[PDB]
Amino acid sequence: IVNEKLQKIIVVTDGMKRLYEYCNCKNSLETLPSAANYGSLLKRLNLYNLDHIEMNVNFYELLFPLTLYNDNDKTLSHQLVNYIFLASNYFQNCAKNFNYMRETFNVFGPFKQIDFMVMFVIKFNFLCDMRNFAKLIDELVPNKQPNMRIHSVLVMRDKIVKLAFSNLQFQTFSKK
Amino acid sequence: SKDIVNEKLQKIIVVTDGMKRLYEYCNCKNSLETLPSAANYGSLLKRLNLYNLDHIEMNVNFYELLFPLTLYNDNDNSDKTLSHQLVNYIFLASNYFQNCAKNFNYMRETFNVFGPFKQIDFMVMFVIKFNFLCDMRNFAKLIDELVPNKQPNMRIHSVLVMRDKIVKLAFSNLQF
Amino acid sequence: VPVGMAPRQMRVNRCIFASIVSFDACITYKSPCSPDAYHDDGWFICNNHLIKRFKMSKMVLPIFDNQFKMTIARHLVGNKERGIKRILIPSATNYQDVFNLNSMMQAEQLIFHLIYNNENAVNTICDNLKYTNTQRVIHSVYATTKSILDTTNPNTFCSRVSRDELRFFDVTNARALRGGAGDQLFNNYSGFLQNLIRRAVAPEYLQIDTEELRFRNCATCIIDETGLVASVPDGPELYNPIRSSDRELDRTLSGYEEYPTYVPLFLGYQIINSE
Amino acid sequence: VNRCIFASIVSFDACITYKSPCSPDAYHDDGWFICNNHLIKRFKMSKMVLPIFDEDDNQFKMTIARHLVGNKERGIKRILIPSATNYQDVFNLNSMMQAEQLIFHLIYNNENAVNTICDNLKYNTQRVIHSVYATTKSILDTTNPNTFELRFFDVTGAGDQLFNNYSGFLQNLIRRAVAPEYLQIDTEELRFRNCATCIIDETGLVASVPDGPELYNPITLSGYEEYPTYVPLFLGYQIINSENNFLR
Ligand SMILES: [Zn+2]
Ligand SMILES: [Zn+2]
Repeated sequence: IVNEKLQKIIVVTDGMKRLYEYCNCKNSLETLPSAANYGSLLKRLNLYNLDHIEMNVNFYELLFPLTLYNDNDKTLSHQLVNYIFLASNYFQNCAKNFNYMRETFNVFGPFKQIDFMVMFVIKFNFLCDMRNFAKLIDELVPNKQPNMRIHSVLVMRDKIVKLAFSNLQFQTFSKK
Repeated sequence: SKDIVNEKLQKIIVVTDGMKRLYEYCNCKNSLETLPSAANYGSLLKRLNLYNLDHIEMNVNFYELLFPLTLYNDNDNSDKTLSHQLVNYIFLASNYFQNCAKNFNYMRETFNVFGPFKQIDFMVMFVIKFNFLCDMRNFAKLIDELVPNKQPNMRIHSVLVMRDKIVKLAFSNLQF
Repeated sequence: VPVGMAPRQMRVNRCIFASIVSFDACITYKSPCSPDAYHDDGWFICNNHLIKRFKMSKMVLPIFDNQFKMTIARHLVGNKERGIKRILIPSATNYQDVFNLNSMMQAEQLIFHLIYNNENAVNTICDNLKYTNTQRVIHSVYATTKSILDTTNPNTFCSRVSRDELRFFDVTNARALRGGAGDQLFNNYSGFLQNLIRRAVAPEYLQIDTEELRFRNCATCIIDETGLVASVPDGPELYNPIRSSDRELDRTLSGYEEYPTYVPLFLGYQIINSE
Repeated sequence: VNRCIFASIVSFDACITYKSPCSPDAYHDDGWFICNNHLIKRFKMSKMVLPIFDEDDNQFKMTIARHLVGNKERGIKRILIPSATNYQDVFNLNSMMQAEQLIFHLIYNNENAVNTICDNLKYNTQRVIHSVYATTKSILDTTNPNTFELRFFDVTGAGDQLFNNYSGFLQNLIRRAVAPEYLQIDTEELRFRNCATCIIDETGLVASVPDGPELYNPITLSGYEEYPTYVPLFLGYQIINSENNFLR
């Protein structure tokens, strides 16, 4: 299985949006998630305990399926790399200011699971942007037999994102 | 917060108890002594093949997976060898993950011999994680339910950070 | 009286426009070339030609204990400059417009055509220069320009240019939409053009394995269809005090390692790793 | 004759140390009230200036400081100028002399600690501390605007409010180091930076940037000049009033 991941990502994102009755993909983001946009999302999330929330995104594998698209034609060859760097910077800022993000979201109706809420909104906004990009590139055909040489950039940015999440996790844990 | 982390610990115990019989594996005799072998999972691999296994993460959140254990009544001031045992456990877990990542291909041929199916790329990781979680359950059995609401330990957190950085880098290096 | 020993080896001028010579054997000409052209550096254009044509001046950015000094150029576009004036380096689709080829030496016109391909104009010029000595000048100019172009030619081998680096100077502005295409046009850009862009424009960030060094938190120039544009991405242009080429407070303020007033070129991430 | 804050530290005691660690630029009667050594060792900054242009023949050496903070510093290590709420925390009050502790207490409005230290030191020490008071308060009053140019640090007003919260000497230091990304020259607005190099917040001045990672700032092209790699301080929007080329 080297291609089913993309369609399963689409399906699981749709199912999660259904489960939490929220599909606000309209508010595409490039600076920082905010309660100004995701306050109702916080309220919806409070309905169900957010135990299944991870302190990382698995950047590389997460974005790997997007490479499958055929770009023989280039459009994807550069738009995808743009997206990779954008995601890298977005996660950098999110992890760097997670405390600021969580104080803000908590100020919006403090939640016992505030950290879960902030992480989930980060994940959800990223998934919305990713699905918008996937629609932008829905014309291209995903398939295996890859040879990119930009997945090396993907690996590098994934390492950077993992280190950022690592510092974030260390802060959260060490602060009791 | 760390109360949610205690909830995470109890949840992982109960959820291991749950899936070890929902899928009736409990390969609970194995440990992190060295690289696992398909010879101890043949039938378990057959049962795994009954399900699509792409719903798995290439990287391991070694941080969040092991942090809950750090919460224990170290204030008893009776068994500091318990904390040292935890340090040994975390370090050996990091080594186990690092070796699994380094020789992931080797395990790929192993499980090619054992159940040559496309899902082997996920079966290897599932075996790794499931054996690890059985070891976690055994470690939980060894330790006592002395989990406090909150507990700071700089040394343990630092060890976690430095070992998991290697772990995450190794997992990220799994290109394809 | 006369003295001579044997043929001698001397320096080499590395700027393309050094090959500019009047097509006249009876009327001598000497191109104005900065002595920097005689440095075995990536720069295949001398500071004089660079400033004269692309409105750019050479500069060095000494990044460091592990000091690896790297090349960089800087703006010479005035603050009030607009439109075509802002195109720091024209593209093949507009270089004819930006450069008044009609008012310059025909050798220079041929050189610029070679830089921007335009093989049709190149052939027209060669035919005109052949059907009229002038063939010798054809040979000299075209051979030198083509030699330099093939040397740059990043999309080949045997050229000593590609370092397997993956600099993305089309990196998103972080507020534009799904776009960029600067590197698409770069792919289309001539080899000398691409190498000039690489040398002149330093990356915003330097990525080394798992290390990212930040040098400019906002790009100073952009790449678009017209080519390299000396425009601030976010609107209001930076002030550029053009000084040359083309009081008591200060006396009180003795030397304090005064910061330069220039605007170097920052754009993109430069990706290099051990793999 | 020179000028240097913390150079007024006279050997009031016979306790720890004193050698007058003052950079020679203290003799330079610039707009600063602190010299290079003290600036570097108490705010992680280096004095610098900047000319502008000869279009109107101004070329004024605009005052500015250099970041001495790398991209790995966090929190306190990244704070350049602390607020009155955090200066005590960032500064090792137990390391510096009680004279410099008094200077910090005065400049940050901690007269309670000032009097506490005075009373403790009383047991020639009192008169020497009074001399320190005289020098420090003279400097503070000189910097204080309250006596006989819309340099917004927020517009490019919470930031301006924080700057105002700073003392006269501290406000002077902030305005001398920081350089607005925008400067109006009496009805002609000029942009000099497309981005900021520092941020003013509740904790005080921080060598940070609006977004992304921290600017990298560490401690054979021989035939070409060099461009400095360090990061100067940049923040705000200043407007010059109805005044001529006031080279005075
Ligand atoms: Zn020349
Ligand atoms: Zn001094």
